[PDB]
Amino acid sequence: FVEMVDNLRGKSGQGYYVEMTVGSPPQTLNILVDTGSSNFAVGAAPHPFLHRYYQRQLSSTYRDLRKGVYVPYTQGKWEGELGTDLVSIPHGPNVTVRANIAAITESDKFFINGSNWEGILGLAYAEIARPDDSLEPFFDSLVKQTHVPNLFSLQLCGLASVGGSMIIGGIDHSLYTGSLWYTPIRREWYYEVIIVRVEINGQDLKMDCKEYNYDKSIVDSGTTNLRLPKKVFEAAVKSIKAASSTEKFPDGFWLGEQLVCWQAGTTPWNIFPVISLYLMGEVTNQSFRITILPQQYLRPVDCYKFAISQSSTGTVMGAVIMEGFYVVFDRARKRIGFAVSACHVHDEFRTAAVEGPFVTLDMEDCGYNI
Ligand SMILES: Cc1cccnc1-c1ccc2nc(N)c(C[C@@H](C)C(=O)NCCC(C)(C)C)cc2c1
Repeated sequence: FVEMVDNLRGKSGQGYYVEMTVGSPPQTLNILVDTGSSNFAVGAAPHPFLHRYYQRQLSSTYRDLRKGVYVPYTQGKWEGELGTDLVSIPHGPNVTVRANIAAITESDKFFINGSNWEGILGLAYAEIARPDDSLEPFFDSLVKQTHVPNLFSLQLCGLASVGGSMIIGGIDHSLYTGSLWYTPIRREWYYEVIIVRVEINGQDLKMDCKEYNYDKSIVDSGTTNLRLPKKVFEAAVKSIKAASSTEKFPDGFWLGEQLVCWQAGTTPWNIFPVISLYLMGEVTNQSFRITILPQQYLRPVDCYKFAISQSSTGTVMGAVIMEGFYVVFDRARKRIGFAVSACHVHDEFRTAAVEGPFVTLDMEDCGYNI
């Protein structure tokens, strides 16, 4: 899938985007790739932050659905007008599909001042689409209307410019080393998975595994951090604090309130521990583990920011996790594959890893239910 390698760009902390076209004639836009939402939404008005925007008056293939959509968030909103139009991905498969598009006509704290993207591509499932699950997401339209296989994969390589690959309809085996290991998609809404054990430098946190997935755990290209449920975060920080105690840092650093700096090329990587998440495997009583380095969770802003944070919406495996691995969203088989990424950032002593099989009992008890 050589045509698709290196089709993602971004700025550190501003997300990864892919080039798309909308309308006839085609209008080029940069679009955030977001596996934690399910709407395709593009700027359609001259917001001063935007390089460009969708001009529906210029598209002969635009169809109005005569319906509004309002999407609030914890901080901010976007609102817009629903339609369909022809959509393509220049460095993607050689197809064009009629997709739902939310034309964003009012927003708050959505667009980023200085960013180079103008819309968002929600790759998750219809259940979490707005206004409701009747609004077919882009990828569902792509699969229904073409012969593109029902899978995509992401290699996110971690303002400094970032890059990566979104392989639509397949897997590029050059982007990873070792084998892929698969964890089930527990339910098709977010890309929900189940974490069954957590270790800091090989030391088990020893929490009830239900805590790790309270109230869900998800794989999310739209989130920068590794977000953890509050109880798990405090246990995790307590352990990471202890593991790196040969140097002391202000309390505020662990809470993301401040940076920590060293002289150029003398960051003490080795004093910081690795973080392992064991995921539910394909077989009964079988798990595997993925392991990340401080190079993943200490993010440059040589000064760095702590990129693990507490959450009330569950564990969110964002870029901190994803930049370690090639991640396969195998929708056809309701599973997510992880392999060591050929592009991940590491040092001479440690590398990110994916290892198995391990024996883990009572994994079904780790999932949260109402
Ligand atoms: C909708 C919105 C308005 C203003 C600012 N941000 C957003 C927004 C857009 C896409 C997002 N995509 C994400 N993956 C996330 C994190 C994720 C765990 C999450 O909360 N997903 C639900 C996203 C939503 C369905 C658009 C509300 C947050 C998002 C927030």
